[PDB]
Amino acid sequence: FSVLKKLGWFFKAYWLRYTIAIVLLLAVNVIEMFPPKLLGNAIDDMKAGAFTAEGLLFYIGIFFVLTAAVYIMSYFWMHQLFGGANLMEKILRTKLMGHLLTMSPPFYEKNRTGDLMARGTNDLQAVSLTTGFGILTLVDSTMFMMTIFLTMGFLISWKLTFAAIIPLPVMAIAISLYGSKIHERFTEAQNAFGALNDRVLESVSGVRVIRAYVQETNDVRRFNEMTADVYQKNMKVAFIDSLFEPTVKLLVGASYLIGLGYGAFLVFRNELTLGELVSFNVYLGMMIWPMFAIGELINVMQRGNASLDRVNETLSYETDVTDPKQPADLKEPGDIVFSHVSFTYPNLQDISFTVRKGQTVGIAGKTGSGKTTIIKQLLRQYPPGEGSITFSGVPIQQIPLDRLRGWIGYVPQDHLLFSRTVKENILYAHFEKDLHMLPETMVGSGGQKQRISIARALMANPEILILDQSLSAVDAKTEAAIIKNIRENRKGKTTFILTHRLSAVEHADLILVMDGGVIAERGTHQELLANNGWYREQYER
Amino acid sequence: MKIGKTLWRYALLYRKLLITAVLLLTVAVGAELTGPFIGKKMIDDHILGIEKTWYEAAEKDKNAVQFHGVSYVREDRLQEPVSKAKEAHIYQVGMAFYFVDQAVSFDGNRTVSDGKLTITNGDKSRAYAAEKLTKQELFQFYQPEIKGMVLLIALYGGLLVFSVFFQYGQHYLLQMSANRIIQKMRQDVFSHIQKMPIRYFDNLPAGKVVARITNDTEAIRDLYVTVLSTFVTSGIYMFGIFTALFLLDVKLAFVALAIVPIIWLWSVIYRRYASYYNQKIRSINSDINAKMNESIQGMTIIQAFRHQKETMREFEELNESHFYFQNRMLNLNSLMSHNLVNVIRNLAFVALIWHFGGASLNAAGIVSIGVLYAFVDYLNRLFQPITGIVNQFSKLELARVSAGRVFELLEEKNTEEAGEPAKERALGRVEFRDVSFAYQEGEEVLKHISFTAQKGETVALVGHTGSGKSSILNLLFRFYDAQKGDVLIDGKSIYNMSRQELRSHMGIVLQDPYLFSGTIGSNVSLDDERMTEEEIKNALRQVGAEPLLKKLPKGINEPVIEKGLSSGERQLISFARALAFDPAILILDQATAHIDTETEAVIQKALDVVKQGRTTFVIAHRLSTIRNADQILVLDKGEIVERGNHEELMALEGQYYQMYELQ
Ligand SMILES: CCCCCCCC/C=C/CCCCCCCC(=O)O[C@@H](COC(=O)CCCCCCCCCCCCCCC)COP(=O)([O-])OCC[N+](C)(C)C
Ligand SMILES: CCCCCCCC/C=C\CCCCCCCC(=O)O[C@@H](COC(=O)CCCCCCCCCCCCCCC)COP(=O)([O-])OCC[N+](C)(C)C
Ligand SMILES: Nc1ncnc2c1ncn2[C@@H]1O[C@H](COP(=O)(O)OP(=O)(O)OP(=O)(O)O)[C@@H](O)[C@H]1O
Ligand SMILES: Nc1ncnc2c1ncn2[C@@H]1O[C@H](COP(=O)(O)OP(=O)(O)OP(=O)(O)O)[C@@H](O)[C@H]1O
Repeated sequence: FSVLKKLGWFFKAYWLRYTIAIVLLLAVNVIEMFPPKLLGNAIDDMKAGAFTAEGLLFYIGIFFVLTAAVYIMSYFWMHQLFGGANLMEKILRTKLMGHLLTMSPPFYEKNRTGDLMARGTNDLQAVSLTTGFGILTLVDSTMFMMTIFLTMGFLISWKLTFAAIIPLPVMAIAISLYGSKIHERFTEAQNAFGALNDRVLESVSGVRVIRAYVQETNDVRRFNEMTADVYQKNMKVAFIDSLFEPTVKLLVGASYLIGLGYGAFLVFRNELTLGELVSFNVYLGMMIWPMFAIGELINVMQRGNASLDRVNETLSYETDVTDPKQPADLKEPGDIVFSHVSFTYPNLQDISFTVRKGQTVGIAGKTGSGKTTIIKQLLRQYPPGEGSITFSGVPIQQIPLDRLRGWIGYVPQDHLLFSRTVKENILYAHFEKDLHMLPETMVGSGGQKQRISIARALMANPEILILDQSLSAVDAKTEAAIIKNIRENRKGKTTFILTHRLSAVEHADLILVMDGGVIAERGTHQELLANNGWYREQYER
Repeated sequence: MKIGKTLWRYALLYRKLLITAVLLLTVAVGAELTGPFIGKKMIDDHILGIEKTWYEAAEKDKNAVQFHGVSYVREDRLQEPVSKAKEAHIYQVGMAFYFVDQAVSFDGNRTVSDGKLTITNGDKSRAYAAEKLTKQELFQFYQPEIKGMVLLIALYGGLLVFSVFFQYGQHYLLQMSANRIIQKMRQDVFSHIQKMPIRYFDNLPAGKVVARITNDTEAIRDLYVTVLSTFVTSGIYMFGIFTALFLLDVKLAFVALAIVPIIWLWSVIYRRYASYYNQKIRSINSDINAKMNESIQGMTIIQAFRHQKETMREFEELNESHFYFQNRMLNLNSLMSHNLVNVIRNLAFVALIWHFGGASLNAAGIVSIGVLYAFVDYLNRLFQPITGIVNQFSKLELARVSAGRVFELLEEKNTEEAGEPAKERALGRVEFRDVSFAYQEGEEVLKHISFTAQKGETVALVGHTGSGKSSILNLLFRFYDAQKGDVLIDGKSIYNMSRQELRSHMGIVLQDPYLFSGTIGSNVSLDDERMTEEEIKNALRQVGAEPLLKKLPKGINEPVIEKGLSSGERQLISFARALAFDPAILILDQATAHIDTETEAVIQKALDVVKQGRTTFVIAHRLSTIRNADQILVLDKGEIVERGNHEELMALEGQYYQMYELQ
């Protein structure tokens, strides 16, 4: 529970490899205390009279088998405990972007894409590192410390141990204090380097102006100043950084010297042997890692608590409507009737219009007036407003999402292509000629890509085809030919043409001119001629 | 060209710091390594000195130990040598220590039955009496050494503190060295970037160049830190430790020296496999990021199509391979790293035990546990940095390629050599003569563009896209060379002067007002450092309303803390800069495809202020706000289709009529 379960669900279903790993790790922890004591015993047996070839052969055999045992147990348990990290990384990626897809864009695409892309790498790495490395540090800093402490407090002495151990708490606290400031002074270097990067980018984008007014030497003078500041920050950080190795060297040599001097003193009182001295020194040698492991543990367990709160907020707290409501549904979308719709973005005010099966309709208007809000709501990507959008008679919400999106064939004004080849963008229109032109090559000409979007939307063979300013890039003749061809092919199918040009969105079936926050009128092309002075055929030869 | 050669040539600079660091590190390593040698002496000569023969002597007082009877003195501590005198020993059996008051002819297996110590070793040299050393007696035989125990200890202590300083300094010094080299590097790079043809930045994005300036030089910084703080330090620590081992013992030193080939083969194969296993995760994570980014801004389209659930397919096709190679890297780590370190460490314990037992107690003697302890400490020190060594050796290649990139940038010879400004106002008499400019090869873009703009300003260049309107600006500032024809200013060939001189006559107000981050006053001045009060005057003359809102634009006012405000105010600042710099010739590469409402009105109010009293080139496409131009020129096909006044083209119809007919 709390910080335990927050990651524990991962190996709650994987307890086998996250418990065998712990067991093998503790077995290695205990077994690793043998080689030093065996070496000390070999020394003491050499010193005494009793020593034969059998003891030597026995000692080399036991050392070999202990080596092989530790080598296999590590190669297996650490393999499991880091394959677990790999699997947790793979799980967190999958779950994060699965939430991404199974969502809508009303308030999420509002949220900065920078945060969303930074999560999926930074925080995934942070949490996976928690699970693996933080657990390893916990094991080697809560037990390995206590195990070695007691191995030297029961098998060597309870006097030499405390003496040779007193400096290590000081070492750990000094390491923590140094880390408390190196990070504080690392922000300075990183952000000054960022400022130099910003200035270099600003000087490299505006090269034409810089060289136009012959200021490049000033620029070089400005670039050198910032480089000097970056160097100065790096020095203010290296000053502290160079205090790490000296302090560990000092407080490990002090440990070794206390051990050796006090051990010789005790031996002079016949409380140890020499083999015990060698074994205790080997123990001191093997006790270095936990002192850094404790710091790594605390760092990771302090970082993860927030680096996982982030993922939790961008994975679970998100509660929006991306799914439909009641089984209620209309198998056929032929007719579309609006009723007092007041859709708003996360716009419309008392809008009402009608469409019918096999009706090529067009909509136009001015700028700043709801024109995308009409079809955008029909795509179910933003919260619904007042009124009703019924395909036959019932509210919009009951319409299923899968069937709805399958019916719509949409071409967006802000066109976007994903697949790297046009063939896959169409497997996802007058382009038979574009094939015999400059470009199935690759994606990522605006008009050509709009044509690709048109072909892709048409390939659905849909029943409600929405075109949103999809003909503003091509010529008037080209768009006229496109609309004529689609109307002839899709004679018995509905269309919702939308474009700034008031030529292909009036005479098809009807024009719903939108002005301000309400409708100007619901007439047709012929009625549009006799109406308020507006963008009529005067502005188009 | 070799990367290493230039890296060494760059390191030779700031060589004083490098030599100081190397020598400080060498002395610190020696001082530290001398510690385990002190421990060996302090064990063998003091703790294990009791084994040496003892002689009956109350003469050398203050160091002659007292048994229950007469007092004794060590062999080598015999200040008044008496030669044989009375031979005595203190032997060790199990835990007990036994005093033998008689000469012994052999050493070997020691057995005690009833106070009669027996040493035979298969020879039965003799049977000797013995007396248990009790507890106080054993301590009395240990007191003479206590002083030495303390003394050497202090020595150890001393050196430690000493080494600490000699360990700090060097590292710090190394840091400076590397950093300073990078600084040098960066400077040179940037200098060479200011000698680069505009083609360089035309055929390359800004991100690439900035990365080649800063991020690559940071990679080179890390390369220098890797080479110095890891390879040099590790090599020095290996040389010192091996020397100490060779001083201690030879054959065991030959065994220890037999590990360098082991590290060589370990590193070779680890790199050979880690190259695979790390390239094939860096590339795959790049693919992962590309897929995730290409499928997030299309949340409105991916949702409304048949791919909200098909992305998973090809992704996981990539992701399973990513995780598979992650696990392969984990396997390679498992068969190496700390694991092989511990395997070798246990093999070293085995080597120590085998050698000592088989060569010392097979002959029943010549055992030095001080040498054992020193070897143990030395090999513990040795086996620390192997993992870092192999890791850095594997990592070196990316730094190698980044350094190669920066060297290629620093090395190419196609650069522009100039820097000389002018000393007069040209009066804007720019002339052209059958310029035939070709961009890549053979595909000419300008066809004998010949004309002569007089001091009368506003020679507007309004024409067709893909014609050469921007080529005119590029050749005017010599951003490119025409490769034919000629261009002149007051009869002076453009291709026989200096670029800085040429651009010192002409300014520009580009369609995209560059608002360099900082203060507005410096922005308009472009940090000139040669105008003090004219900037505010030439700004207020046209944008006098803007300061009325908040503070003073020259007075470090900061509406430009986001790389700016209103686009009109953005183009107005550009105009103010162009006026303050006050060139003779003036080019307006104005491209307003989407005019921002009526804000352009004041913009026109600004243009008339600046265009006057100059030789202005207005590369516009409105053909309505420039109806007072002294010479309209229309450009299509790369050749001057038509030229004339604002009215002389209306009479002749032509391309100008065609465009102005789309009024
Ligand atoms: C000494 C004190 C006195 C009390 C002693 C009481 C016993 C103390 C024992 C303590 C040991 C630790 C127990 C851990 C919790 C058990 C459940 C568990 O581990 O789940 C595991 C499987 O489920 C099992 O392992 C059940 C095993 C026992 C019941 C099955 C019959 C075997 C009887 C054996 C004979 C002995 C018992 C005979 C009983 C008549 C894994 O499931 P999960 O992955 O976690 O899925 C749920 C969570 N999730 C959905 C998020 C994934
Ligand atoms: C208190 C303790 C004080 C200690 C002394 C403090 C001294 C003052 C501190 C800073 C050093 C200042 C050096 C100034 C150099 C001036 C230029 C010159 O002519 O000299 C030449 C030096 O080498 C020779 O003079 C030998 C003759 C040239 C043969 C080619 C070099 C052979 C390298 C073998 C020489 C031994 C190699 C040693 C390797 C570790 C320059 O040769 P280089 O090729 O251009 O660069 C070599 C750089 N290196 C020497 C670092 C490799
Ligand atoms: N993504 C959006 N989020 C919030 N409000 C929006 C969004 N897109 C448009 N609006 C607002 O919708 C109101 C109605 O006009 P809208 O901008 O939707 O259509 P339009 O610009 O006339 O049409 P088109 O997008 O086809 O050019 C405008 O005031 C605009 O502020
Ligand atoms: N970086 C370049 N490398 C090669 N050719 C180029 C480059 N930039 C432009 N050109 C070529 O220069 C010729 C004219 O381009 P220019 O930019 O001068 O046109 P423009 O008349 O200003 O057009 P626009 O209406 O887009 O402003 C065309 O052949 C174009 O392909």
